Formats: sequence, structure tokens, C-alpha cells
Amino acid sequence: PTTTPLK
Ligand SMILES: *[C@H]1O[C@H](CO)[C@H](O)[C@H](O)[C@H]1NC(C)=O
Repeated sequence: PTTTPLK
């Protein structure tokens, strides 16, 4: 898995 917030 990979984290990539977007908010
Ligand atoms: C995490 O980053 C990886 C790097 O390519 C992918 O883009 C993947 O889709 C990302 N996961 C999420 C949940 O955005």
C-alpha cells in the first residue's frame, strides 16, 4: 500500500 492524502 501507499499513502497519498488529498484534502
Ligand atoms: C500510493 O502511492 C502509490 C505510488 O504510485 C500509488 O499511486 C497508489 O495508488 C497510492 N495509493 C493510494 C491509496 O492513493
